[PDB]
Amino acid sequence: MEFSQKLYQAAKPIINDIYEDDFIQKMLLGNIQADALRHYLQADAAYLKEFTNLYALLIPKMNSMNDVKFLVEQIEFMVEGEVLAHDILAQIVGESYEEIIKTKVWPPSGDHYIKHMYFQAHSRENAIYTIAAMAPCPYIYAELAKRSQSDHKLNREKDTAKWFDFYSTEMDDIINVFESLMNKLAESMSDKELEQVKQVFLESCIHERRFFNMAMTLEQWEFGG
Amino acid sequence: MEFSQKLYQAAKPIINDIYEDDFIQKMLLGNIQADALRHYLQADAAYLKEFTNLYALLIPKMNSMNDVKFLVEQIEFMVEGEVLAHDILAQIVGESYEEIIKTKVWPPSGDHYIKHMYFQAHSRENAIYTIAAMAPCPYIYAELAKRSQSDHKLNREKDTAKWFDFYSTEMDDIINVFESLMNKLAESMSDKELEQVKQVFLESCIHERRFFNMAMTLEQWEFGG
Amino acid sequence: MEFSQKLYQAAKPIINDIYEDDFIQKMLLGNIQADALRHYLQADAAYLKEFTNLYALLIPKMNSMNDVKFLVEQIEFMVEGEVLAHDILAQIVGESYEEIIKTKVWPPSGDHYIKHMYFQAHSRENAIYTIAAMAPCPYIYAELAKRSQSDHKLNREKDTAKWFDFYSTEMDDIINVFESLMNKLAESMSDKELEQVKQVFLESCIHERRFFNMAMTLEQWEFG
Amino acid sequence: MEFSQKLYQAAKPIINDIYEDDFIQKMLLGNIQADALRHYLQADAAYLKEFTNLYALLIPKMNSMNDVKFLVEQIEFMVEGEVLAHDILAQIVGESYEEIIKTKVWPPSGDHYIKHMYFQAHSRENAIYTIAAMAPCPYIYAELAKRSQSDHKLNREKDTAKWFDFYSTEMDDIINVFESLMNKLAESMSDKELEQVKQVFLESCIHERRFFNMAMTLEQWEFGG
Repeated sequence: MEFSQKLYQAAKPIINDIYEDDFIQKMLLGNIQADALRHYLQADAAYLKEFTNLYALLIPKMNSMNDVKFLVEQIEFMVEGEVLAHDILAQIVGESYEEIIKTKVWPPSGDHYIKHMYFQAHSRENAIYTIAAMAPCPYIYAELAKRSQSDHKLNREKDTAKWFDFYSTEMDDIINVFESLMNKLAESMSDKELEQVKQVFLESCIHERRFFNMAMTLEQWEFGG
Repeated sequence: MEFSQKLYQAAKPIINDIYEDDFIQKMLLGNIQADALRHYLQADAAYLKEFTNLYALLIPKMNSMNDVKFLVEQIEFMVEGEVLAHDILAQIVGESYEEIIKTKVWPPSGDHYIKHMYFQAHSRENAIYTIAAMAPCPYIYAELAKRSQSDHKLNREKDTAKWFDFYSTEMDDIINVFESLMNKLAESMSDKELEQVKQVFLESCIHERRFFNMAMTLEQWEFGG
Repeated sequence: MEFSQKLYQAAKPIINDIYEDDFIQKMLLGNIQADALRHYLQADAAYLKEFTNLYALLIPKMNSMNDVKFLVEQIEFMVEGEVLAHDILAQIVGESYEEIIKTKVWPPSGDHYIKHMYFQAHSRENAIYTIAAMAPCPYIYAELAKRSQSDHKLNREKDTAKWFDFYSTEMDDIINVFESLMNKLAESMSDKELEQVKQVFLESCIHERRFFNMAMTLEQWEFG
Repeated sequence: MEFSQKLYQAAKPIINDIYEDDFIQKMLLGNIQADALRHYLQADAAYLKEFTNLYALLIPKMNSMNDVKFLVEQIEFMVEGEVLAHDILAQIVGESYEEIIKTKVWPPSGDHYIKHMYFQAHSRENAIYTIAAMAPCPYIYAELAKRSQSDHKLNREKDTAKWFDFYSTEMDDIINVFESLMNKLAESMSDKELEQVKQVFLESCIHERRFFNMAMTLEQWEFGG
């Protein structure tokens, strides 16, 4: 089949394991406590400028200037603020998004996620490796949202369900762009080369699951005992 | 004086030699040949993708987000593809700009300039070294155009003068941005480091002279001995 | 004090947590399972090529040619074997070393360690970060093994105590080298920068603990 | 024919020009003077460390450990000193090597060459780009020195002949290693990629021609006018 779809098939048991894990399950039935959600926000904000830096590192890896335009736009979007799914999470805790992130966290998981992406952008000439590393989302985020709407255990009464509504639609653009690039780039690559890329993708897929478990566990570096 | 003013000071003897070299001189009188203008644009257009790359690499070196927005504009400006001074040089040869750059050339002088800038981007952590490599591009051009306005040898009947009129104004805004970045970053640096930075800036000055001269001499790699 | 001692002082709680984790405690008593030694040997041999690359990447960052002569020797060392601590460990499983490492393993824990190191080699001009990131390795192994020599729990009637005897001694030259380097580089640096270097150091300390813990827990990527 | 021979055959007209240029000719007759020799020795020493760094950066791009054992050996040889050709040259300037290189110079021609090799080392994942950039150096010297043995203008009464006698032999091992690495690595590559590798190699041949020239002309960065 097509390469990006080969990725999606391998990613199934993980999105499955992410869906049945504690973050998603708890978001689903409305019972998720504002402490876990605080950890998730502070970290996302903390790694913000890293994501910005990765798109810019993608630019010299490009060829078509149409793809460069898009990377500018994604860099543009993040600096331009306006995080909608974040204010829905800000609602559930009941404090503003900006006030929560005045404190920041750099947990061992986010650190592991960020350096996985950076290793690809520093060590690997072909863009597909960086791109495969940043792709597992919002692909994962979208697929979770769609499993939500069909699911009858979904709690629609609370403000947890407005999170799922966001990722069902608004992630779908950049998924296609990443899908185009990866599929286009894989045409000339060998089977051995492509197995690496897939591994890059699936490691990132785990990093998402670990990122949610990080939020739930209030994870940090323990240097003091 | 401010650190960047010491840089301008040092640059004067070179900026002078450039002004007195055949390119600008033959640009002043308006007698310059479509030969050299063709070579000039072709080299410059082949290096278009490379300058887009350099503004991208500077982003992860930027600690201030207003600095990042600036670098973003320069990429957008390069993606939009509006080159005013180039369309001016095109009509003098009498072909459209797209026809001329359909053929590209990649001369030694230009190779050395590019590789100099990439060396900073690639191996130097501090954004001051790359910027200092890039700065003598909009400064020198503005300075020559400003000299030509008070010069009685400037032939105002010829269309070559429109080129000068463009560079006496349109470069001013980006210079000051490079000027503020350089001056800001030099504050925390040892005097010896600044001796390196100054060296980097001065080589670029030299490459500008060499680039112009390459167009006059229709320079290229001769591998055929 | 010197900067490197400041690093050693902060590394203490972590080193203690490592000593009281399962790997060292079971290494002391002799009763450590062969599953874990197996995973430890394979994860360590899979990451060998990476450690080669990191010393190599430190060379352009050096100035002195004596520092270079050192980095060269460590790679010349790594080529050859002289894996005597590992030669000892393979006797405990009862398979030969070469037979064990025929299948390499590539655990998430190691992955995070390696990439943390590489990050320094790739993104930081000054060598001190990449050195800070690799320094916990000899220093931690040394300390734990020094501790074992004053510790009555250690079973000298099992072959596992030969591990500690090796690491009580044979790391000491490379620790001094590293110690010189960090101390000399720190002189010219601000307090803020050294706050980052210390953080890089302590993370590898943590990575060291997770490396051990991973052999114990047979850690791997579960894609299925 | 094997890939490296395609390279060797293309290098011929550039090697012939280098042979006919002033440095080698004056080396031949023995009338080359201390000025140019000193400048050659100074530039060469000044770039040692850099050529040393490059071997190191080939390591992470290496597949097997025997290629690494070689690279280590190269760095091991540069650390230990023992420059036989350089001592032959120092005798002619009538001084000691260590005295001559106490003063160092980094001329434009040298700078361009160095930045050419580093560009390959920083931006190109595949080892073949960096090796092809470094391969012309030993190879050219070998070819030059072998040609002198059949040349009756070779002045056997001056120690300049010992300079050729050395390069006629002592470069062969490393040439052969590089030849094996380039052949092996080329097998997996498209013809289009190989055209770029050939371009790097030939660019390095030209740089060799300019390095000798820079020495005869006492080249330096001219910032003063």
